[PDB]
Amino acid sequence: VGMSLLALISIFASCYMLVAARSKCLTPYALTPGAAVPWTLGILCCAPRAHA
Amino acid sequence: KRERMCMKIENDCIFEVKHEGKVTGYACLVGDKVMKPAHVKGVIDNADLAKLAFKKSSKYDLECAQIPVHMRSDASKYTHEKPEGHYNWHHGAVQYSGGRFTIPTGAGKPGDSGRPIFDNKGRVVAIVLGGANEGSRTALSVVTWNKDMVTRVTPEGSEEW
Amino acid sequence: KRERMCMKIENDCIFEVKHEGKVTGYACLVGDKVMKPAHVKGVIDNADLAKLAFKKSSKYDLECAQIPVHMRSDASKYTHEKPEGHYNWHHGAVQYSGGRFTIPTGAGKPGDSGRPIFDNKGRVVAIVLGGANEGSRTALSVVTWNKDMVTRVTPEGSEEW
Repeated sequence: VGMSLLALISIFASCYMLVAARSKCLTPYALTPGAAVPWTLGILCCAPRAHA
Repeated sequence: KRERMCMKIENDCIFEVKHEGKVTGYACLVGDKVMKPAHVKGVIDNADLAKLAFKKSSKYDLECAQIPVHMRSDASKYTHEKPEGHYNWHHGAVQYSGGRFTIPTGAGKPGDSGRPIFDNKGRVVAIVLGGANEGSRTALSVVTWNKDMVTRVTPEGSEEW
Repeated sequence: KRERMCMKIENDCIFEVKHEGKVTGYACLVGDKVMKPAHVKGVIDNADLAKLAFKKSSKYDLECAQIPVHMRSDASKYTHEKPEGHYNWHHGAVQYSGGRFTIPTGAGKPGDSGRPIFDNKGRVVAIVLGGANEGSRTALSVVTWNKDMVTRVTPEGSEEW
């Protein structure tokens, strides 16, 4: 039980950190009426798939 | 002539934010994105604009959301060029020298955050946050733009209006 | 002058497409290729044009084919430059502002799809498919051309005409 719980905690923390890094990297692009740099769009998935 | 056009654009593109019955800031429609400083708290005095989902970023102290389809034609147009000179404002004229926005009279008042600074052609350049009292003048802590990057300029001693 | 030339060119370079006896769209001659919106349905009121093999592509919602030799002199002249400003149209003059084609009149009606958007010198810029209700205005969903590429610009909420 202890090992399983620690593994789940670690994987959840890593996933949360990836999501937070994505949000921090793609936060300034929603404050401008600009393009999303498809080079970055491919690597960093975002909610706008085709619009903007 | 320029004043009348600027006031018309401000009437059609600026909305007051009501909080506890007192005005705290203004939300403007620039391009296709709703604008509002993050540190200013309240709700937009508009049924349609109140229900939008806002994307907060405390690094730049700005909250933005996609404007509804039917208010798109009633929104201002923007630019990213800042030549040296003077620019219009709802409280008079602002002096832009050396990458600094300065208030000639220091007439800024708390609760006036969210009023865009206009260009000579009626376009929006930056959104004000607060002012720093430098003697008789008052430098502006303002949220300006690059070609595609938001940059937050904050002079020393600025106070959030 | 400009209006008369534009309407003469439209008369010489537009063929009505009728379905069940009523017109639903227009196919126009641009350069050396027949262009018609794909989403419209019907047949071109022309023996030579209706017998051609129309290439299909759902991504751009456009149908294209090669024109015969004896209508080459009866085709418009194309271009790829899109400076900011005003452009001619059949139902008035259209405005190009911020990468968008918008209608001052706001009188867009179904059945006007396919009519070319004209330039100052009579050149063709894009092709009309539909528009999105921008309150008093509407933002047009048009198919333009790059230097050597086709692109489709569709504003949110657009409806096919």
